[PDB]
Amino acid sequence: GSQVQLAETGGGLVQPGGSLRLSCTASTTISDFYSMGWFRQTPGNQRELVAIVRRGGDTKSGDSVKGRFTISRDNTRSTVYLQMDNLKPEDTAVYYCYANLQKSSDELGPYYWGQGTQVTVSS
Amino acid sequence: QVQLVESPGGSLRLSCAASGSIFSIYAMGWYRQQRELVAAISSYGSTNYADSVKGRFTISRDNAKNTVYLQMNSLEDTAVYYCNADIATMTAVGGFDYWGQGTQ
Amino acid sequence: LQLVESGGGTVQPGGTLRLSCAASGFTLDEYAIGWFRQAPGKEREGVSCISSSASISYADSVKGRFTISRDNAKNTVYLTMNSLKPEDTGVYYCARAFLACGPVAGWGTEYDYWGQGTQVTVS
Amino acid sequence: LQLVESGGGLVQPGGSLRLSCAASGNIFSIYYMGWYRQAPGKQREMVAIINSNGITNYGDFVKGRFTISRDNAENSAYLQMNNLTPEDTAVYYCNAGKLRRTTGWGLDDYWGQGTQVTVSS
Amino acid sequence: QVQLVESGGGLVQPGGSLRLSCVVSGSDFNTYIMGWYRQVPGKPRELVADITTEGKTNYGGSVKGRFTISRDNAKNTVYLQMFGLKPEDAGNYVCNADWKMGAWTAGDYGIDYWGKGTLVTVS
Amino acid sequence: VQLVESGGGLVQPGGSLRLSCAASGFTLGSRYMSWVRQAPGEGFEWVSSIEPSGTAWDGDSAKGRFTTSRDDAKNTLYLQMSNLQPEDTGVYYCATGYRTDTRIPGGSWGQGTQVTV
Amino acid sequence: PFVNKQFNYKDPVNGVDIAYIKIPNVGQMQPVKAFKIHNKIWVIPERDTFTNPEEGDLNPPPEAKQVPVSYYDSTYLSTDNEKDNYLKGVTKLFERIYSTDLGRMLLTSIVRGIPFWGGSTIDTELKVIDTNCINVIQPDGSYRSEELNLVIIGPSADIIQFECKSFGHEVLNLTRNGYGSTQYIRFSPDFTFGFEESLEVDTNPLLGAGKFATDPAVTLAHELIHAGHRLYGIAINPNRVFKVNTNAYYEMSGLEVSFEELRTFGGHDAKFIDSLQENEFRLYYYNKFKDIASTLNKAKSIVGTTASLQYMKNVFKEKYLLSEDTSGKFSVDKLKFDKLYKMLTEIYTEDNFVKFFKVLNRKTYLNFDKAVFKINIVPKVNYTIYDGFNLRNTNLAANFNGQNTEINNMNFTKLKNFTGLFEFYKLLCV
Ligand SMILES: [Zn+2]
Repeated sequence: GSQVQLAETGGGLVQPGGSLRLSCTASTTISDFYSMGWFRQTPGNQRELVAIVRRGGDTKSGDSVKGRFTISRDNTRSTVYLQMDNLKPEDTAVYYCYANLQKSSDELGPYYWGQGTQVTVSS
Repeated sequence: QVQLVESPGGSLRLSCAASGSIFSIYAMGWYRQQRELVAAISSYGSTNYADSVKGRFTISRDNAKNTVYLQMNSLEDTAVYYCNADIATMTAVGGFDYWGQGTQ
Repeated sequence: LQLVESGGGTVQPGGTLRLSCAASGFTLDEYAIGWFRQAPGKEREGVSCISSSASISYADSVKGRFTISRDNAKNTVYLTMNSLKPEDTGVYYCARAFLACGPVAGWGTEYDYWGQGTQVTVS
Repeated sequence: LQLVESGGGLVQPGGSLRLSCAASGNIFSIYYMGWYRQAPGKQREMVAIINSNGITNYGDFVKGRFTISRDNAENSAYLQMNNLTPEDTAVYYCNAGKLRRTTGWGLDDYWGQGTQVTVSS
Repeated sequence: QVQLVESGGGLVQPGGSLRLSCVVSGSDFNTYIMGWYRQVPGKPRELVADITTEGKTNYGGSVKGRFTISRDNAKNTVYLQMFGLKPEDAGNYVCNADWKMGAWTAGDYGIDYWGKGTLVTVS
Repeated sequence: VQLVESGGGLVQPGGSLRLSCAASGFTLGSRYMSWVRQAPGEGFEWVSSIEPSGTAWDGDSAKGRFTTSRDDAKNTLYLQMSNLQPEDTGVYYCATGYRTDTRIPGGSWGQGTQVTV
Repeated sequence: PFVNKQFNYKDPVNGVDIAYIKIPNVGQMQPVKAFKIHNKIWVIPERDTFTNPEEGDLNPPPEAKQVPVSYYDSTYLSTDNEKDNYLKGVTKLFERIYSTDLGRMLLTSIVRGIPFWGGSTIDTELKVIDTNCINVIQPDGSYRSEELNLVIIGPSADIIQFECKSFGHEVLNLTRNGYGSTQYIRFSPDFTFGFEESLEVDTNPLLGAGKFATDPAVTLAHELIHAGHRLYGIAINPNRVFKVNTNAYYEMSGLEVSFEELRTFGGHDAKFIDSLQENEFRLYYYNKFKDIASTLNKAKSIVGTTASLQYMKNVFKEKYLLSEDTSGKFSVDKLKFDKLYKMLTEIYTEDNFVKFFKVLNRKTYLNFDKAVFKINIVPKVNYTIYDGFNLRNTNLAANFNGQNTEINNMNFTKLKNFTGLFEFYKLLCV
């Protein structure tokens, strides 16, 4: 296998209304990566897409973080940064880094996931 | 139904035609008799000859007419030359070999 | 889903027996059938096997004497045993394996179903 | 495909701006054209999309202020933005969709460089 | 091969009653899942009532508990008793002889037998 | 394979309670486990499940209120219930498998624990 | 008989043919209830929101950005009755395909097309690949890794976007190196397309309403042909493409069709791939089969199974129809390769299934779908295994009256007219 590994940093406790930033650095260059971003899996529920960016720079985001979750990608440093504002207790979840290395839309290309980073929001 | 029809130091050209309700043919070949293989042509042009007739025998095939040709030149080779064809019928897709009577 | 062996019995040396292996639970076009035997007190050994594409294998102990055949219409694998010797005494089992045949010795769990067997004595 | 954008910049609140975007094919190649906008911190909302059949879709924030047009001859779209409010300050990306038939009917999303629009004074 | 002839159709007034009967030839009547379908041109056959090999009766939506299906295995006959007939019940009533072919029924294939039908009319 | 649930009883409406199940004869972290409940005179209702990976899955029977955990050291499964309602009254079982709805040959159950509210 | 058991969706699990499964490639999905209708063939009667993490919801795009041929209904396949009817409809289509010798041969090739055991870094060791397996949860709570060939899954957001996909390897191209990989087909038996009888009509985007409905058995056989190509690793690269020049409306739209789709339909469409490109692919995949036989001959150890190495070598000898000499060495006979290659690429075509089913169908892939209909093939009064919609000894038996959406109008409920979304082609009549 290719053995791509993703390294997550920056997930702790924050209070309602506060902000928090997550970063994910890959072991290799993230240029030919079809997409790379963040998913979250709230306790007991299915994993949902937070926000990812593709090779061109367009960002795809879920509906439950509008006006709050901003994402940026840096190919030179091989890192994706996720910024989250106006945090609500519903946002308490495990945030997984995500990288899709599709060679094409023909095959469900190799998916790489981070080990998971806990983000808890409580007063 | 379906059946087949066939037609020293010299030249001879053999041919074999298939007929009937044919739904594709996979591989046709000539056999000679104990019977051994002498030449086998595929539907894509792949050939396989026995060492006895390598070089002086040429097998060819036309798919639009379902006919195989065997050009024999510079003739131990005196025996019965059979025609084999793996013909698929619509009720038996991809199977069953077929033979003729065999000419001298 | 059953595999039954039939046709065993007692026969003089030099006699011939044809054993049948009826598959009453599935179609054989996807399964190879291997014939095995277990001598009195000895370990079970492999006799023969026929593949889903009618690829036949025998053991060094029965070549030229035994013949294994295939009847897909009646879903039965036969074993015609000729030139019988007293050393061929034992219980003959037939087992199924997906698509391909296993080795006549040192096989694994590819034979995922075995019949109860039939008894063959040569005296 | 190549998209060229035009006509961004700074506007007084209540003023008007007309964005432009030209595509490298024709209306039969490009099925839809339009505009998205990326707020400072609010995902990437859809502003206006027009179809080759004339079907239009505007974001809920538009409220009849913006009208999207398409010139079929030169295969270019225009977005006339009237009564621009400070909360319309964002970067507006031209969007285009190429009709595909390679492995069935489909559309390829192709984006532009993006032009800054700032409603401030 | 096997034929089904239906009888007992005619004219009836709103609220009247009728008795339809169908005799089936052959030696496999006990195998059959007998039933009655209303055959309408341009529309698929709709199930009025059927009965299984052991006698369990199932009825359609329009019957509203007004019909009764019975089978006499000793006569190879099935019966459809109709009470309180409305003009919506008019049409050709065809008898059906289905049977189980393993995972699927014979009509699902469908090689089941269908009669020509007896006509029921209201005024 | 033995499972013994414990920790039921009475809880006035809106409270909490922590149910536990002590396993033996198998590693609990190596199988899919489930929490199942049953009201008097009704069928079973799947409450929750947990993967060998530790990922839990809550059904609509009680989502957002309940959390399913596991202690690998003590080989014990847990069901942390909160905001209880009379609809949650019943015998709560811990059964092997995922989304266990009924008694299936091969599956293992405990004898259950009564939870009344 | 292809499906021996009659599955009901609410039947309890057993860990054998009915169970909750996780797919190793995703792993983030919650387990879904799956049914094993045959050897190496599973069915998951749910909307596909789990295989692709970037396609995890059924939300449709805005109306203007929707493909002209598309249909969206987030409530479809959400109830237990829809899933149970989905399951019975898919199995019924499998039997209808199996009822023809062409379909029986295709399904046989699919079953024995086990993806290759070539995932080990050691060149002399055979190892399974995570792409070609699923985790089958047992009533014990334990999970069993089971290798498989094909999975039928419900559609994603676009209900009528049927396709045959597979998970990609990190290093290898499993679909184009002879290895093969487990195929996942998004498909629905509850919908079908509306086409037109005439060729000049069906290939014109401006006229046509969907007078005849596609037999869903043909639509399923189409994606099965894609799965057959990909299970033996002989699929043509999707970038190898024929730019259409026969249809004027295709031309002006810049439309192009992949060689894989043209090969899958067969008929006259397969002739757009010239003989030089066909020889390129055949010789290419012949060397791929040669590499597999070479790897098998160098195999000395096997890992991850209690099965013997000789069995695994013989398994892939059976799949690729290799030849074995007295020494036990494997070789690829090129004539037997041409037989298998022609069966997968020329025999198993959509056009041939139309001939075997004796139904009306699109006469080319280079056409314009006219509409989409809601259908229900489960009742025997609507659809049979041997006859489809053209029920024998009825008025539907002649002239394809069963597929006629006006004659047999009660079997087809039009949901969306695609012709109205192709009306932009009116602007080239200036
Ligand atoms: Zn296709």
